[PDB]
Amino acid sequence: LLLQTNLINYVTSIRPNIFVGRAEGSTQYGKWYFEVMVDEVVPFLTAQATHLRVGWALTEGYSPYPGGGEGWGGNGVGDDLYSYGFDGLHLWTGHVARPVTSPGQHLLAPEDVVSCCLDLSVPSISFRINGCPVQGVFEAFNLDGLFFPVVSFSAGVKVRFLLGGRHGEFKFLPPPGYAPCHEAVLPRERLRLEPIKEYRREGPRGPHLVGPSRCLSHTDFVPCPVDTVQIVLPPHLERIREKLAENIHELWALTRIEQGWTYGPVRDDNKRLHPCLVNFHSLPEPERNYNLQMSGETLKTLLALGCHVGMADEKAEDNLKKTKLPKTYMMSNGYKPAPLDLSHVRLTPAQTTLVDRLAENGHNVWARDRVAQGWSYSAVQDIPARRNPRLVPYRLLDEATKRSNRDSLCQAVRTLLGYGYNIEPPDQEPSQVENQSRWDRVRIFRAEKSYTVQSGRWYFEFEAVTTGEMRVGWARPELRPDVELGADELAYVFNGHRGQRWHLGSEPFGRPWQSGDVVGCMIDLTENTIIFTLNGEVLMSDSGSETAFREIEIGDGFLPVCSLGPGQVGHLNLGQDVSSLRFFAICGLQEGFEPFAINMQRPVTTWFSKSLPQFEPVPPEHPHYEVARMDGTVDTPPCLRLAHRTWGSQNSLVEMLFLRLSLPVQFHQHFRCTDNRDDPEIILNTTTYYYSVRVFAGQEPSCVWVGWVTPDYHQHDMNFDLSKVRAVTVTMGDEQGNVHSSLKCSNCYMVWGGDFVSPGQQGRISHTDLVIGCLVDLATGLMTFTANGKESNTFFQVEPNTKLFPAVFVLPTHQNVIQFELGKQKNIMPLSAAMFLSERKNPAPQCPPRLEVQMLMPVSWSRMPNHFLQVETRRAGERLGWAVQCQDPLTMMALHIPEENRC
Amino acid sequence: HQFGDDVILDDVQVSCYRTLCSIYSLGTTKNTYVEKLRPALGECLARLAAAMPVAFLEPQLNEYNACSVYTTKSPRERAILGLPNSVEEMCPDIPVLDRLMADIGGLAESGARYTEMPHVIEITLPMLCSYLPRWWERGPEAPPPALPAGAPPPCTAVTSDHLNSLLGNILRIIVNNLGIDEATWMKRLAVFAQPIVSRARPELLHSHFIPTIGRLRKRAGKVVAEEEQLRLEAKAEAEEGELLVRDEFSVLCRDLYALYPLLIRYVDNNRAHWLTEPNANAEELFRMVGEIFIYWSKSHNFKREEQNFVVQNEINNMSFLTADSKSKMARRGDRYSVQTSLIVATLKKMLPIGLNMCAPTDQDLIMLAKTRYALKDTDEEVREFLQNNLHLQGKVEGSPSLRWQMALYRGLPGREEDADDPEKIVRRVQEVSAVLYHLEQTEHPYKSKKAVWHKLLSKQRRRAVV
Repeated sequence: LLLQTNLINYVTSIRPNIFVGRAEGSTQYGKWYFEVMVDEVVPFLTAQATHLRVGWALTEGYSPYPGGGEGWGGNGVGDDLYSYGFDGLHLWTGHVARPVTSPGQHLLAPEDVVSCCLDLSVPSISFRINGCPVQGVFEAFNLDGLFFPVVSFSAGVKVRFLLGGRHGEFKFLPPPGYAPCHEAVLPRERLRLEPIKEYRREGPRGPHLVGPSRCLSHTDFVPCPVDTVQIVLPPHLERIREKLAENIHELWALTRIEQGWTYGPVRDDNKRLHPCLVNFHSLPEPERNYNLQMSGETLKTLLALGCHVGMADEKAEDNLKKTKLPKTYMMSNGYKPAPLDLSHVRLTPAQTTLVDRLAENGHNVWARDRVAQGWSYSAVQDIPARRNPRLVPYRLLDEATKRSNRDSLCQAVRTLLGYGYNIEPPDQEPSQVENQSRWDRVRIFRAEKSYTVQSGRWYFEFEAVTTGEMRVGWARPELRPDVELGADELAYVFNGHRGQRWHLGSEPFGRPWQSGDVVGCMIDLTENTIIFTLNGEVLMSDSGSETAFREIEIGDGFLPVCSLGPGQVGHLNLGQDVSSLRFFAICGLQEGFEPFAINMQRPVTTWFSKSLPQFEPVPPEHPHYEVARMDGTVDTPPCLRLAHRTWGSQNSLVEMLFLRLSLPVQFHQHFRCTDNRDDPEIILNTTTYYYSVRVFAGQEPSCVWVGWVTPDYHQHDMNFDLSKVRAVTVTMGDEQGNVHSSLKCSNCYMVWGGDFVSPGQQGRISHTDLVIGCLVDLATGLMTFTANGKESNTFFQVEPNTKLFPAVFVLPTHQNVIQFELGKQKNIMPLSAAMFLSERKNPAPQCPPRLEVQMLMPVSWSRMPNHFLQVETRRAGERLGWAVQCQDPLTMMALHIPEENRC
Repeated sequence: HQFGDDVILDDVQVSCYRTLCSIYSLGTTKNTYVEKLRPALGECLARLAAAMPVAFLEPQLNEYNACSVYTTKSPRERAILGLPNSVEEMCPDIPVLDRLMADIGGLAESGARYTEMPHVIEITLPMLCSYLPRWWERGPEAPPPALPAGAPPPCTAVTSDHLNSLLGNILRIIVNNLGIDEATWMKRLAVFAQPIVSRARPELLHSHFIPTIGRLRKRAGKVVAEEEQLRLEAKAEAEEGELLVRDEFSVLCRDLYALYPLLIRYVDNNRAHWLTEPNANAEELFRMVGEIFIYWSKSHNFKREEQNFVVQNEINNMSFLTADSKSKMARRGDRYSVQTSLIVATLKKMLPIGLNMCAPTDQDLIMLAKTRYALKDTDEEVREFLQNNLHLQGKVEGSPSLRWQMALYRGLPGREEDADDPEKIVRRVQEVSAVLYHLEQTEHPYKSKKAVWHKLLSKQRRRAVV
């Protein structure tokens, strides 16, 4: 009942920039291997034991934020359903430690090597300690994203990532078919050690606030060339196919010359030789067998993309000027293939965009084909293993290869134009990336409400390290993290990406910043004005206005605020040290403005928008959703009914709604070893509890999911499906096979109403109401479901001491959606008995005030720690690998909510 | 939109050359008809110079320019369409930049009036004001990216020295033609000269700006003295001489609205340095503008003639103040306003200098001097009052704000504690207090409804007034 307090260490996670995954058509290898060597570990630098865990994590959901989190904090590898870790004695997943047997069991110590293997086909994650097997495996986990190696640690640790080759040297041989993780570094990037989802770093002058990162997806590696299968080619295109093919052969031969290959009987890169280059006819057929389809694909794509192709001059199509290589240049053969003259051909800029586009497609087709052949990506080239350093879709490709590919293609296009086949490019079309979720795109930082000012003349500065989307200004204390800054009446801000002022909408103002530009935000509460300066110059509207905003109402007050978009870095100086202010003297001093923190001993405390979704009570004044507490009758039980306030109206909000009840039911610590009147003895000695959900007529059951959620459900998915539920299987066996145990862990346990709707797609709308019942035995860990009094096949088994909240996920199609019915069946107790100790023996259903409907809210304010763990990352050497060190302790006082198991 | 290098290439260059060279030829012709036409001709010429991609004043280096017909076209072309075969001969009458700049400097040092060099003021100088910047961008002193800077030689040779010399010569011309009754060309010369003031060097302040504003301030003082005398003696004669002083105010305000718009830009580009490293010349200029603004606030005739000048001459003033954003292109009250007035705007812009003069402690003395000026005491009166109340200087020990403010005062290099003296403090407080008090009056005059024009009573009795 009462809130609990204890002191906990801060824990940080460090990963290499290796990202591996599995997708259909992906160019990416499944099996991977890495090692971690421990150099120095302090077991108890503080009262709380030192934290060290090694394993894998998933990009989309592994967001361990400093300080508070699930349970008692210290979130790291295995404290979520997105991470899988090993501490020496346990395997960690879902914030649960499961003992695992190894020879010489002991918590990770110095001179210990942990070998982590990931096989994405099964999928499975396996460990070895000092060359000895770990008798436990993670398997059957979700593959919705990319996997990266990760170590979570508190202070008192020195460790070394060993990734193979140069970037570490393995102490134990990788198992067969498992690639070193150093082979996964992408062409455009270099190997490094980085934090995960950081909203803060250090810099020269001070801390830099960091926006959300833009991250890759397992689908990005899948090449997606445009379809060209269902088309028809004109006879002139079919005939030009072969000539264009042989021509690109000879151009390949020419380029290969200029690199320096001469005539060879064998093709190899070391051999310094090129066979095909004798004559543009003498080229071996197999090269033609590969590249005739390539040549045809060029034209087929020209058709698919909408380019208009005709004949301009049959005379040039027949006769062509031929550029002959200089006779000064020599060839073993004595004949050098002479290509068409490029000089008599000029290409418009639109042709260049077409070249970029067709290069995209050609590379993707080649990639995708090699993939079907079985090829994969690898920073290191091995042809026998079918590993290539280029087998990645064009976008991720390196600028050098990319450039070679444009040049080859543009010469080919100029060759076609010399043939005289006229090509007219179509108009360009716009597209939207949709890389991130709207909530995850923008982070807002503000000062704490304690610092709210209702009077005076205040100054503060914001340096823009990037030139992208960032907004700086003044916000009201009740600013919502969810809304974009300035869209509402709660913020007056300047956006220098476009030169805009935002308050209840956007208006042009001032000019965009450049990199390093400093925006000075000034507020006068005596004249009720807001002023912005850029490097000492007062920004003006499209008028003589020196004020961005006027006639401001003081109200509650104002606070400094900033918003950073993805890939953005800012530096907010509130003037604690006046000497650090670069333009205050130029503007603000003589005007009288004072720094926001002129005489503050400690730095201003900040809060940031945390995109971790959490369950919050449904607001009574919510415009769209209404919750009604219905008193129980003799015929009906107590109920909590949901209604759509704004249904059937423009401005209505129709989107997925994730709801739970405020209180959990907790399973027993120890599970037991194996008319319509309740029997007293049975109902008083039973451990079975019941609730139900009534889906009203007009609400599509296919849009409804019913069941339970653990207190670690943070998945806010508009495109929700039971396939998206996090799941994992922990399997423990003897040294050889002999599986002793196999446990399935999931945060969500539910049933789909589409599984209970009888097949009635005809007249799909049903006048009837669907009553799904949920039953739990708190002594066996068994969960079952009923459709309309008919037992469903779905069943779940959960471990003891588990907490579960009644939960409903629904997409409204009606103004009356669902009804939590807190009742009972015959000889089954209601949820009140389980939730409340005083009612443990009272079958009478009842819904006290504490029980209430909570709705998932994607974003929430979170306090930024005053100090942050200092982590040293380096490359010790080629053999030693990459070194991570944390030596200085940090502690936080944690407030723990028991029913929610968070801090 | 920087389209010239793509538009005016082959025959458009020929047409623009012909237009340019004819318009320049006009200089020789002296006639009544030309006089009225030279403004528009010079404006068109200026816009042509800004757009025209070749450097016709620097032909010897045209070989390096690619947006030139002579480079683009073969010599076998340029013969079919009769061309001189040399860029210099395209129209030789127009002199080179060196010769033209030298002639301008010679006229300025000679003291030539508008009548001797009218072609220049109305046609030539606007063309240079559009030529020099565009070619300073492409010449040395330009921001060089590595490869663009190292590869083709710059066609032009324009540097900031050219622009500074031109600005100084223009200022010299204005001062030479300062008192004349008819100087309609000044408004246009200012708008054309504004762009080149950004490159202006610091020395220009002492060399040109201080004497100009000093002479103009002295003239204003004399005219207000005559006004005071004419009020001292109040007869039907007082109607006479008032016309004279209003004429003096009109010509004076014309000179001011010519000179100030350039100064505003110079201040906006040197205020940061003048505030970081204090500048005595900047402080003196602040004193000058403060005296002029004080005369403006005190004199009824001065203000009304300023308004009349502005409204008849269609001076924007909002263009002068907001030109930076505009240049970068990224009702009677609307036509004229007190806040839009250059007299107030320049003073507001340079006020930070005067407040930097004042140390934070002197704020109490400033407030007292403001009260005394509201009592309408004289400058010497406020000086002796602050001399006798000097002990009352503010103390840091009482408030923490003064501590860091005074720390910054130390941080200023020029400032030394031992330099501060009672006479300096009293003078400084006098100046700043007078300026701030008169500025308060200007900001919130309450002059509104002094002559109500709602005319609600007349809308009521509309039939009765008729």
